Amino acid sequence: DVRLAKTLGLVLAVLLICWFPVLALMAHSLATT
Repeated sequence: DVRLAKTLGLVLAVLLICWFPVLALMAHSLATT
């Protein structure tokens, strides 16, 4: 990270799959089921 190597790393690893707009899409664009 710029702080350490985990807080943003987690945010990055999480945002990469949780960011903000792709979730509403993910629930339909990715279409789990």
